[PDB]
Amino acid sequence: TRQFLIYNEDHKRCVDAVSPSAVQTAACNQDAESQKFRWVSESQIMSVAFKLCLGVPSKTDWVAITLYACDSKSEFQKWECKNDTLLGIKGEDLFFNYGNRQNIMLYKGSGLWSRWKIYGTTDNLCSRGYEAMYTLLGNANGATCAFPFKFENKWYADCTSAGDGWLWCGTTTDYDTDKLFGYCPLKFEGSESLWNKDPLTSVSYQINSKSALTWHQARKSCQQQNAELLSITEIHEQTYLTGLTSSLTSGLWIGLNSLSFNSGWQWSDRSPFRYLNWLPGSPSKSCVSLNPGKNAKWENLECVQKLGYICKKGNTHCPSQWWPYAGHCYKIHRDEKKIQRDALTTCRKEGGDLTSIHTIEELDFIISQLGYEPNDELWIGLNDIKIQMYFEWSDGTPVTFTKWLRGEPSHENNRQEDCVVMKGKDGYWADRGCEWPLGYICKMK
Repeated sequence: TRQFLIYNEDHKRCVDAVSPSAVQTAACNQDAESQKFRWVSESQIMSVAFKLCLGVPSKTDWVAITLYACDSKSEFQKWECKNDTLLGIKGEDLFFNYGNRQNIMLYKGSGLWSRWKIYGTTDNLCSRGYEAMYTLLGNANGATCAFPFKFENKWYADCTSAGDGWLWCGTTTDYDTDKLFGYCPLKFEGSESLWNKDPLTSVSYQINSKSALTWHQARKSCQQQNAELLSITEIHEQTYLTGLTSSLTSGLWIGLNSLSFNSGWQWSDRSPFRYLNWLPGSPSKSCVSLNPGKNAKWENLECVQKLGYICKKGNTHCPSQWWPYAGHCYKIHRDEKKIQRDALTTCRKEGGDLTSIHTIEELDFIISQLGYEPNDELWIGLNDIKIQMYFEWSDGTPVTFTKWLRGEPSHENNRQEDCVVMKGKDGYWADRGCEWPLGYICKMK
């Protein structure tokens, strides 16, 4: 809910807008539209009944707070929460005050008459707060809703079904002039028809090809829909997404990025990066685009490019020299360096396997308790021997966690099979060819 009632505990009364020149108080009534308010920017509180913003004529003491036409550049319409429930103008020690019983006033006192809460709760007004709502479909290419907006010479404060029940908004204040609109990312009858569902996995995908947002704007649009940018974690998922996007050509943002400075490629939804499908030549630009014109393969671009995007909604005894953690025994070998398959065999001769890693806590145990050194480079069990570009663990356990080094995974089109190693001060992983003599990390039950 975006609409709240401004409440003062001490008087047990609520702000009520009577006219554009009168903002009084009255007995609280949630069924009275004149008492409902809403944020429309980082700093502006707007009346729902009148579609006018609360403001002041000057930043001076004891002036009347009345309703002004909303202006995102007006210093006199910007409100911020101070201390806790203190509400005051931006940049001054002047406060939203209950006023003399003989209209709401801007006053210098910070007493109980200047502390306001959202009716029905115990949180300040800034708790609801304004979040930009990126639009879906429409002609505005995913631009943000503009509140308030004018449609057929009426003012609208929230998303409307005015003019099937689909909720929409104008992305500029005068929709009657600019004719720019989009649909709101809210639940309504028919909202789920914006999502395409994979019958097999029950995961829903939303393809927003008409839009043109930056990578970060795209990430916000999915997250405000209780989703996240597309992560492609398995061969079936890529196959389905190739089918959905066969009839498209323009690039679409997906969640694969390398924006974290100490680590490499990762999905924004923290899914494991175990399936690769780069376009020939990539990765040569820290954000990844899916190119539906080239069979839905991936290429990395500058994160400020304006593209479409895809959202995704859904999901106690150890031998000698072996050390325990979480019901398993681990050991690092450095004596005789072996290639990956010879190391795989030696772990199995010893009763275990090349190590799998499923949680970050398990990764931390290896780099700090097993004698691991920062200059090391050790085999682990992740590999794509069977299917190129699809990493699996040699012990058959699921890949639920990946921590790639900066600049990793590297060059997969330079070789025919990829084994991965553990190297660096953080124990992050890097893939490489398998015919290299190296140390290795074994793990057993």
